[PDB]
Amino acid sequence: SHMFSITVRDHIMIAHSFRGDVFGPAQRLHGATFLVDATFRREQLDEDNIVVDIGLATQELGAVVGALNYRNLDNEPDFAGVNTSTEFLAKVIADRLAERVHKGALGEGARGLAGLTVTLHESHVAWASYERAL
Amino acid sequence: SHMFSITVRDHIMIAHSFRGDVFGPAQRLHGATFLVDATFRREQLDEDNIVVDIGLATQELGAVVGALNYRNLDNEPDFAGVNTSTEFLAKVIADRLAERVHKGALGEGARGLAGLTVTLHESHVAWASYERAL
Amino acid sequence: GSHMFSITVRDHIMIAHSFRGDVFGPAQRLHGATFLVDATFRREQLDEDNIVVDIGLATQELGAVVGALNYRNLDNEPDFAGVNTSTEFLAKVIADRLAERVHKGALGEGARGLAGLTVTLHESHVAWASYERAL
Amino acid sequence: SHMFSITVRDHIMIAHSFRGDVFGPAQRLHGATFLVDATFRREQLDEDNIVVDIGLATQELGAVVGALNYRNLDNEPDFAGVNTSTEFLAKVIADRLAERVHKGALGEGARGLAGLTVTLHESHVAWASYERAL
Amino acid sequence: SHMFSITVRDHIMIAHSFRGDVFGPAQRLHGATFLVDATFRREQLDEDNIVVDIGLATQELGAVVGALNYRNLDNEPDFAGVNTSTEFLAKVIADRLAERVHKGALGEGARGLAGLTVTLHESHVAWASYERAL
Amino acid sequence: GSHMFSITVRDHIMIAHSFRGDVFGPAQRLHGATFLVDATFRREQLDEDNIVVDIGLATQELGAVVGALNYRNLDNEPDFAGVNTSTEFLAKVIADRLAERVHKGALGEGARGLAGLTVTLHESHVAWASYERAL
Ligand SMILES: [Cl-]
Ligand SMILES: [Cl-]
Ligand SMILES: [Cl-]
Ligand code: NA
Ligand code: NA
Repeated sequence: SHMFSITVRDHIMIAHSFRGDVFGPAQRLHGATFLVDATFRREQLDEDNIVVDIGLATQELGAVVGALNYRNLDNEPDFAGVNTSTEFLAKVIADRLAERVHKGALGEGARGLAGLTVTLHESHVAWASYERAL
Repeated sequence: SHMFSITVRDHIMIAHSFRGDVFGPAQRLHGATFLVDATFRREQLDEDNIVVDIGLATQELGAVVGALNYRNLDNEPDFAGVNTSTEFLAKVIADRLAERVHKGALGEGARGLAGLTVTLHESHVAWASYERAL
Repeated sequence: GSHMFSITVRDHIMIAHSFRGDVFGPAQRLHGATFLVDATFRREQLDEDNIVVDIGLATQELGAVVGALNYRNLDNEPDFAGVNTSTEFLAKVIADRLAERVHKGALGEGARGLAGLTVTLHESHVAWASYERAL
Repeated sequence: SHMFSITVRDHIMIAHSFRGDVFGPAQRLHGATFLVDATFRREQLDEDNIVVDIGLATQELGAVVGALNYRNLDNEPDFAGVNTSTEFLAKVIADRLAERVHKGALGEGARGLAGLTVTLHESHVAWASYERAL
Repeated sequence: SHMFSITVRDHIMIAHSFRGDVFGPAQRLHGATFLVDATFRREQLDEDNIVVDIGLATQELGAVVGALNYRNLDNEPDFAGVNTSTEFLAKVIADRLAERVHKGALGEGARGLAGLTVTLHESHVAWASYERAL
Repeated sequence: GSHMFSITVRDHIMIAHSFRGDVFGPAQRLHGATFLVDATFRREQLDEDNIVVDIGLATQELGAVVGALNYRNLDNEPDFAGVNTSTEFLAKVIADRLAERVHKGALGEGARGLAGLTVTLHESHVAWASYERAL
């Protein structure tokens, strides 16, 4: 079998705290920079010979993460009572991107994408990902 | 199940332009430095306890991308009329590497490889890949 | 499948070794390497704390695994007697040892629900290797 | 004596060729991706406790490199007869940034900057820089 | 003349907000992961043929940034009413390391250092530094 | 104090060594490292080709310098007997050898106009050292 992909990178800077003794000092209100990498995959190149319009990909990724950027996530109703771990946020961003694909925001071609992955890098030594089908 | 891999990195520096409104300013003649990462995978290590002869892997990758380096791909006969997107080129390189694996250029042990992936990095914020079986 | 979560943590080791076989050229001489060691843990559903694995335990257990290898000439390590300690070989060694720790509960009871592990070793800016397995 | 700085990163993708036997295969029309890092330095923080309006910094870097991006520099009258080496282009961008600072485009406070450095990365294995006082 | 240096990297994860129009959305409480690189310089290697005891360098850097880690800096008494910009924090960390050097915490040999630079990376596209003599 | 141009090229080596002195802890044992080797050449004015230095000659000569060090146990080298081959020490070794080659004309006659060089060795993702000198 075979598969093509493209990945584009953005980033966000947020505040949050975690619930649970397991988190140790991360129970305190702190924050992070996450590099946000969105990978789009598909089995065959589209009629422009690409996986997805990078302009739309970067735009739409920007639209998704723009709603999270420069925020204290502990105050965000969408996340009330939920630990906003790096892996959780990877899924949040993946799902919001997936909805934009389904809505045609990445072009009619992007309806033929097979899946996507969102990877968040919280430091030089830790990163998390969420992969899903489309 | 399980899988071993190794990856080696080379790079090329090219010019190209794209055909299609989708591309915006990339319709203009421009260029790219592509970091080219070739990943070779197999289920069991060979008789030397490796995935592939790394010297032959770098040699053969060097030979493949050497045909593209320092060129304007718009004027390359192999790509006449075709958009040489990052993802398209990743397949071109992967298939050329596979051809060399099947001709024995990466050693007889390389015929045991399960597959390969080629990843091209266009910048610090965009990259593409193609995966295939061997 | 439908989806997969993962987290990766990075450590590093600095070792000496040499290889057997003419295929290796100058690497037949005793030399060394810095390996960046990335351990990736993957699972289908987040645990009750909303994470893939307790990061504190993941880094501790990865630290303990690679600490046994660090600052050593692997050519004189009994565990690797007669074997080429290639980057890809070492990735499996580290992966398998991490797995053993997962299976003894050392990364938390939740870690028993992990789907798999990948270990990637980076020997330089231009060569890296990996091993992927199920748990 | 002490010094503060901040650095912001952008990138361009261009085509060019070089004149002279010294350049070997780079005498052919090809191209490159340059990561462009602009460093602004000052001896004392301004009244907002910063080196420079980072927003204006990232915007102004964007403006400057925007005039170069997605172009064959061989066709740019500004560079007629001149080798557009990585080090030369670092100077071009530094000089254009300097003029923007003088004109007030990075804010009145940016005239208190001591100097700047522009670094262009043409690959994972080569980069060039130009440093100048303001 | 000539100069030796060594650099060690640590990181912290913090929350903060800024005061001032210039900051735009960064006036909201957010956060950052800062990669913290401490550079120690000297003219001649010490008796062990090094710039500084790297164990003590990392230990002392660890102690300095450990007092900042996992905190909302807006609520830290040390920074009350002050914008905790990347560049300002670089100086805070440099000065705290200098104090430790002068009390002998990096070894008696470290009293021979010429200077320090601390660089904080807020993302893949923005970083700041502060340089001082010892 | 007006301005300065520079170019940097990257190579790497993979070596074994040990350190002498209790200060070094486990690094007193024979181990190894991958050093990414960055050579920076600086000058005030571009040459007649509009460059800092012939990049082909810079990479060739850096490659020649590091090649003499590569895939070796540096503990065995007579020139380094009695000397801890720390990252910072090796940066100067490489810088001094590059300087010799500049001064012999091996990087082109233009390179005689260089103001200086810096060599930076990266031993891991979290430690690096440099040596800066005039030419
Ligand atoms: Cl939760
Ligand atoms: Cl096409
Ligand atoms: Cl302030
Ligand atoms: Na709390
Ligand atoms: Na579909």
